[PDB]
Amino acid sequence: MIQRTPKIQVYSRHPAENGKSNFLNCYVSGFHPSDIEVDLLKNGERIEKVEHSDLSFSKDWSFYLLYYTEFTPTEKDEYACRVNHVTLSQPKIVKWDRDM
Amino acid sequence: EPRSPSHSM
Amino acid sequence: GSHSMRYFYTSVSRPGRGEPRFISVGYVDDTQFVRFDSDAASPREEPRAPWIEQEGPEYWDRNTQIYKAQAQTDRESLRNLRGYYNQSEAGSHTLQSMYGCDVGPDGRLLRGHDQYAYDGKDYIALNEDLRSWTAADTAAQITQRKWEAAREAEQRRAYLEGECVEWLRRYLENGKDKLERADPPKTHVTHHPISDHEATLRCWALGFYPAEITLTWQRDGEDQTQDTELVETRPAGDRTFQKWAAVVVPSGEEQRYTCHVQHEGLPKPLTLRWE
Ligand SMILES: [Cl-]
Ligand code: NA
Repeated sequence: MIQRTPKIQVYSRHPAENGKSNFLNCYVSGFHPSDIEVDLLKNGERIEKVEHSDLSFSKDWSFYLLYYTEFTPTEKDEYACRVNHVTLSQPKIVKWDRDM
Repeated sequence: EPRSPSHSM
Repeated sequence: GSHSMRYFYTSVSRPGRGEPRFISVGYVDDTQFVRFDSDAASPREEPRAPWIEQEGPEYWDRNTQIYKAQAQTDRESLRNLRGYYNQSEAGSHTLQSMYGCDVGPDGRLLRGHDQYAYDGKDYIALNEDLRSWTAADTAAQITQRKWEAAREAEQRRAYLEGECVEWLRRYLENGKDKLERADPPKTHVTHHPISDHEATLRCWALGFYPAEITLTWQRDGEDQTQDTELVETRPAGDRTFQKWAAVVVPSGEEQRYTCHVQHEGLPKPLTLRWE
């Protein structure tokens, strides 16, 4: 059975501006099978209201999902995306960097 | 619009 | 322009926990416009783009019944496949389906697609001739002989040449500028010192549609292929895409670098620099 490890990018919908409402995104892609757990974290804590795009896939059959939440970035607030998948021996955490 | 259901595999 | 319509189904078995979960999504080019999920409270086809909302109740009702039936068919296929591969009846497996049409500017069919993967591997696919199959293995040859006898290719061809072409034409008429006119990227260059001797130039493309784009850095007009960090194109979440390309340069030499952007939405290829 094919297993493919997810790629992860974490980023904002619009360039971040402290105090201005935005969307925080965690794009997971290139994975198989489709079962996956993705959490957005604020200062290490799970963010409760998170939505995701409908399961779709690329021409190589690998899946992709966008997980997202409305947020207002600040100087101090730290954000990350935590992903669990059968291919990962532990949860993969990718921090948000407003310059990437 | 989607295609009508296939026969099973 | 040229356009395409695609439907993507994913069925995942969960023996002991009930019938497989079936999800479908439909796309015109890079825009998703419908979804169905068998685990929803009251499963029905739902709109995912504004321009499809205008389709009448018959449309939604017909499509919903088709997905419900296909889910049951996929459940049968998953049972058949685990049998063909002599697999445990306890485990979870995935059946994915992808089909649709590519049309040229005149709206005529250029190429039809109808193909399937089992646990992430190509299983069977309708050939470009729309009348014959390619099977990946002797399991898939069982499917092939079954489908040959049932004249499945004929049924596929009829859809791909007919309803697929005609409905894509309709969506393009109703989506108008959203589907027909490319949205160029908003571009800018940022600069991030690493040390007294090195800095990163990052070239950004934001809010573009469709997803296809090229970003390159040049030094004195020569591509810096081996030294560019390039992220995979990613959805902004509002139907547009993002991408960036970065290069690390000696401090004081930033002026030799330009970023080059090619996108269908741009009048002409853009040259950017740090400014
Ligand atoms: Cl990232
Ligand atoms: Na894991």
